[PDB]
Amino acid sequence: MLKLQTLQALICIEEVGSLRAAAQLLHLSQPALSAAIQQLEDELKAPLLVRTKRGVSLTSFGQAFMKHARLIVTESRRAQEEIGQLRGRWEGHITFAASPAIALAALPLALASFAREFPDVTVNVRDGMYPAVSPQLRDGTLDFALTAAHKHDIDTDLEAQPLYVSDVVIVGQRQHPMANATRLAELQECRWAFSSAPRGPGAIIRNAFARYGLPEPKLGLVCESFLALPGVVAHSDLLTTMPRTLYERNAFKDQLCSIPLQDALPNPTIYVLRRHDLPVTPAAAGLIRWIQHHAL
Amino acid sequence: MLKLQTLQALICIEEVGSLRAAAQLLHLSQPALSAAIQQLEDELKAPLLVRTKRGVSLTSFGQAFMKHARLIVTESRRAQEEIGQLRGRWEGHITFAASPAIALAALPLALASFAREFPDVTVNVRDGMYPAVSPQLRDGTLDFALTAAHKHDIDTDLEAQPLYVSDVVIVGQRQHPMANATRLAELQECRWAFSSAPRGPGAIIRNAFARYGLPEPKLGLVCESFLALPGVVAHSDLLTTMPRTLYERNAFKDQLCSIPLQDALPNPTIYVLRRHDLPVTPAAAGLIRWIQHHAL
Amino acid sequence: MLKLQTLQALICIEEVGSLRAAAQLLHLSQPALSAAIQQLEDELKAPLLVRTKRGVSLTSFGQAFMKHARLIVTESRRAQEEIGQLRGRWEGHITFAASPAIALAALPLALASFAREFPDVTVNVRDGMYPAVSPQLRDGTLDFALTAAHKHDIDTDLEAQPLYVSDVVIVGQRQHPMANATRLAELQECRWAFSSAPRGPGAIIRNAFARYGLPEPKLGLVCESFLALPGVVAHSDLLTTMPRTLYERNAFKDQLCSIPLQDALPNPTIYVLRRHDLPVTPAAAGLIRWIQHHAL
Amino acid sequence: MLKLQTLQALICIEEVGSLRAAAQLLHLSQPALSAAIQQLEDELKAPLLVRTKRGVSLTSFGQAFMKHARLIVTESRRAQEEIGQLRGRWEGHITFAASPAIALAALPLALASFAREFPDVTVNVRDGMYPAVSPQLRDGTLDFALTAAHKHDIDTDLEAQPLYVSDVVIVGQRQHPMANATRLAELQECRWAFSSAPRGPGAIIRNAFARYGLPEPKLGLVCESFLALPGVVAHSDLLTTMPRTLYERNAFKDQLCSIPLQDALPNPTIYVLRRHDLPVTPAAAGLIRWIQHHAL
Repeated sequence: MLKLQTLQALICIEEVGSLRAAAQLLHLSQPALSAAIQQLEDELKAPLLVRTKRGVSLTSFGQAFMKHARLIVTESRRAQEEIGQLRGRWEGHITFAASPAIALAALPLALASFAREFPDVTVNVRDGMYPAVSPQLRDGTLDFALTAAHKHDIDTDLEAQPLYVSDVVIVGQRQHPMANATRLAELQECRWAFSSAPRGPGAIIRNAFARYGLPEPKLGLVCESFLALPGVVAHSDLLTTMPRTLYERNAFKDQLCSIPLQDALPNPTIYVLRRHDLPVTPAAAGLIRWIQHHAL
Repeated sequence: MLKLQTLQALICIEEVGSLRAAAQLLHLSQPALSAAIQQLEDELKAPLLVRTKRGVSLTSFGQAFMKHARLIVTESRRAQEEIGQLRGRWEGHITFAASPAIALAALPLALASFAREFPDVTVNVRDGMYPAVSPQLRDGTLDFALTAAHKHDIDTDLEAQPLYVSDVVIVGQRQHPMANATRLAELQECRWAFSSAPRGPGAIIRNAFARYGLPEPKLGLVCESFLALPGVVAHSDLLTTMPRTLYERNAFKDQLCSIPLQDALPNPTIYVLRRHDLPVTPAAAGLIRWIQHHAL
Repeated sequence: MLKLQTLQALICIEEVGSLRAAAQLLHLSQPALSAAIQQLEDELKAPLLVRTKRGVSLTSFGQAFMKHARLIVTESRRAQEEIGQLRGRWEGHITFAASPAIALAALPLALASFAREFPDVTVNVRDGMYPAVSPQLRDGTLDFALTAAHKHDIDTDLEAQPLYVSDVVIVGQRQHPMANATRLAELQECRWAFSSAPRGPGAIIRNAFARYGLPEPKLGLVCESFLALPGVVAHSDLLTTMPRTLYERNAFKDQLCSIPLQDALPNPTIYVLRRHDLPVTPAAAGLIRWIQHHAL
Repeated sequence: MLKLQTLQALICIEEVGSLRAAAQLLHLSQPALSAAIQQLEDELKAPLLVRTKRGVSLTSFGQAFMKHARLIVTESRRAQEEIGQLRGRWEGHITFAASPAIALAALPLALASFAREFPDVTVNVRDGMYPAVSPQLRDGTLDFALTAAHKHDIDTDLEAQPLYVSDVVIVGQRQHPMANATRLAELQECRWAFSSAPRGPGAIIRNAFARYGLPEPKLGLVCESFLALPGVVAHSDLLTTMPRTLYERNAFKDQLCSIPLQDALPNPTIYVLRRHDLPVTPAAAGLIRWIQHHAL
């Protein structure tokens, strides 16, 4: 039978890549760690680790086991944190990912509100997009993701609650040749910075060109970073699509202009995504409430 | 106690309404299970159970906790199932390479013994020599190789475990003019069938000629096939070198004579070679044990 | 010479029946080609050509030799075709990662200059930090990364070339109570947004607190997103550390003030990182040159 | 334009894995070799080599180029050798592969006869089977292969001249339970050592079971080595198929018995296989003649 402390030890080993390095972190004897790991291996009757030049690495069995180890350990921690919260001890951890429209508008206000109500909960926020986030939702390392997705696509073990309907605009430098264009067809020969989307880089402009009877848009470059995107566009003749929120809130506003198109563009829905069968901690539910409040 | 036993018991308690009945059903000590649940309640700082006239029920805390307990119990079973599935597939194939001395004496007896012990393993055996086998050992297409090598020349990527100290014999046709020779110098003008060796065709006789202060041996032909070698020699005036096992076990024994020089030839060490980083199946371990048993 | 010119000429001679006509057709010097064929015949110790009233024909030796000449000429063309095909595909994509200080100041000007010089290269740029980028650098999915690192900590597998010596600034909202602080000790009780760094979230401020003899800094939240960071800080009382470039170039400049301590903070070195064993395309080399040009 | 000496240098570099090690062999300055290689790379505008810990390795471009380099170099050598032979200077190299029936019966007599007629030609013989031999026929490193094949299957750029029609027998240990069987159906439950065949291991017994209306034969093990096969069978209850020539000529004859089946088994045709467009050297043609003579 598995022992929880050993699972945690294995996760630590994986994080740092050495038995000696892990033992230091866990305040344990360099052989004592091995005893525990060997116990888990002896019983599973499968090797979890292999000695490498750089320390240890997970075997195939170890890699497969890790997703289960992580969910077990993180669920055990969430169980404890939830119980504390139900007694009004508002301490625990919430780890979540957010998309650009949320991160730039709703999130600063929501985190401030959440922190006033639950001052002792530790929140970890990162960038993230569906489907990249899915494995971290499944192994319990990410508690939820606030991301665009297509309703029908989403894997069956995930739950998706609608959060915000975003607005897509097409943006170029202020003095762009096509700055005064009003129809998507007028942009056919332009070069594009393909920005990130659930269906892959450039999916929104590709699908818009498609529906309007146009050929494939000309790829200028792929820019997966929304942080870099506005500056890249500002200093070139590349066009891009971005959430209107990003168009309004970036460092290069004075150098950028949205194209005043009279062809309609899509409005991607942003969802709160989670692994459905995991019980939401009271603290996480509270943060989600504040995010919803500010996303309207 | 083990937390998973306690959690499984708690699930059973919810179902049957009695700690004592759940202990009996699960074959756990009643006082042990009682103490284990108490210890858990102390750690959680809340009771999971409340006594009724009926037996016991979950508290509000216990109902919250049980959602996590069920996830954890299910996850442990899923982990064990997945590992069982992966281990089951692992615990069915071996592919390896073997040199002639191993292939002719050790392997046949070893394979028969092995197959009695591991009736469900498919073995794939081929000829192989180092360093030819190296890229195949490294890419993982060959699990191990049983071959001569020079300790100091073996790739750092590879583990090497000694298996057999072999003999090299010089062989010619039964009536060879030099059949009675005592010294290597007496053969210095003979023509040679250069046979396969770790350092290249004819390396053994070339290196022996060199150490004994002789010129390069005269090349008659290169015969990399040990299958072909005894017959080629039986029907020519060429001398060759071969493992003593091949000399003892070939189809042309009546037509060949070794030349027992008083000048010593090397005794190549046959090793078990494989990638050190790569985990070894029980069956592969068992086969190597059987090969070792029959290589003495 | 050139033997391939001579062989191509010999092929032509067989076709047109004249050394002189073949030289004219191929734009070779007639006396040069004559001398080259003579030299070849001397090396081969046989004539390739015999004179006729018509012009020349191949000898028996020339007919044998020509079978090889045709194979060699065809093989050289096949080699050139294959290399052309492989080179053509290469002379076309770059994928790399960049840290915020690079992404915001150097990259936009560098990409514009690069694209003028290398109009047919597709560039794929993403956010990335060391050591996160390491497994992607090593498996070859990322060509290079432009990121902060500590010289002594970089994987032996990687080459590291200094690019920019960056500044770290402590930042809070415009009206922060500690905006006028002079010493790090004055901030020891503030709450921090732990930002991303090579040694982990908040490593810079944790290590600064440690060196200045202070306790651990108080964790307010972890914000791994540099896109989100300036706004999160603008709408809270948290302090953070960020590259000076990000402080100068973000959407919340009017709402933020750096705190210019008299206690020095580190100046992280931004490196070009990549696998040392792995060949670099001309375009990748050119892009790195442009990035270097704009990173001073 | 390519230079022949440099191709040879590159092949040598590939053989030994170091610039320094190659330079020694070619009697050249350690930088002089680099000059020549760099010349080839500079012009191809593609890197052929990469510095590794163990020396140099071929790039993707280098690996692709090698097959062409080898054909060019070996064809240039065959061109020269042929011209010498056409002048009655019978000097050169022949490298070829042979199957077990040929190697054990025809080959010892043919090589002896060939050596009497052409004493100064260097012959290199190895094991080999179609289709494994095909790439070595195509790149000119193997001059011909004497191997079973199915007429209709053979790749169009290869030539196949019939050499011998072999006989397949089914063999077991002398006291095998089924030693006295006369019908293939009686063997249905036996376990088989799958021996090598053009269509893959065990193809002959699988195809015989199929045609006789039987289920798949039971795989006992795969033994790709005809050298090992007879001993493996002799010391187990495995049945196998082998050429009758091998049944008659192996080290374990007294311990083996052919099963006296009255169901007909196939008779595989052994061919001389070559790359058709390569001109056969006079010396190779002479060896092929002697092999044909003894294979009747």
